[PDB]
Amino acid sequence: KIIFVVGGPGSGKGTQCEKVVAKYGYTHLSSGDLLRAEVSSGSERGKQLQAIMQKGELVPLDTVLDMIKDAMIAKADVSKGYLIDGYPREVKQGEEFEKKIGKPCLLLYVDAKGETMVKRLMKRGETSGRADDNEETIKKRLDLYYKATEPVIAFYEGRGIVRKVDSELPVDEVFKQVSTAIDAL
Ligand SMILES: Nc1ncnc2c1ncn2[C@@H]1O[C@H](COP(=O)(O)OP(=O)(O)OP(=O)(O)OP(=O)(O)OP(=O)(O)OC[C@H]2O[C@@H](n3cnc4c(N)ncnc43)[C@H](O)[C@@H]2O)[C@@H](O)[C@H]1O
Repeated sequence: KIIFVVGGPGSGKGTQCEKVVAKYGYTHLSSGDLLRAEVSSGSERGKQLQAIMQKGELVPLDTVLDMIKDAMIAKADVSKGYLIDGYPREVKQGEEFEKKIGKPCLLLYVDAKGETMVKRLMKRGETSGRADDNEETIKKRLDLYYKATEPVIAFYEGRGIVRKVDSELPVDEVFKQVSTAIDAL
């Protein structure tokens, strides 16, 4: 079972995914976490990825998809399903995933307003300092989300597997909608 979780920067994808892990026991893989682990290793690749992420741009498909596949294989013997958080972010990412790994059975669209996202991320940046959570980068991330990631939602509407959750609600209320969608599989 492969669930794609897609939504804008600060929409709440990670938060929902962690609640899914606690209740359903799925494996949460986050493209952003995997990339940041590479940056942390101090590799030369990590330095290149750090520069791209600091600017709010997309890392190349080849690198991100390798790391997702790497992480899925590492968990394959224990997982009863996967939550793929933050991948895909463009239609070609979904297609290559389906070529190289498998088809998703559900896409959870974590839908938040643009203003709400800016506020959440500005607050998180003030708190925890994540280097891409500054105002300029937030704006680029959000603009790129509108442009590149929204057509992913359409693709999977065509496929018939998108379920939208209202991420303007409180966290637990969103999670009731998430749980409905997952229970109905
Ligand atoms: N597939 C890909 N291809 C190419 N490049 C890629 C890639 N994936 C990653 N990258 C690169 O890596 C970078 C980082 O990607 P990534 O780490 O994916 O960051 P992102 O998508 O910008 O999303 P965040 O994780 O910032 O937000 P989130 O939606 O999970 O929200 P959270 O739950 O944390 O919550 C946000 C805040 O709001 C709070 N909150 C959450 N829900 C609610 C709620 N309902 N009410 C109130 N507060 C809430 C949370 O507590 C938190 O403080 C990308 O910009 C790109 O450069």
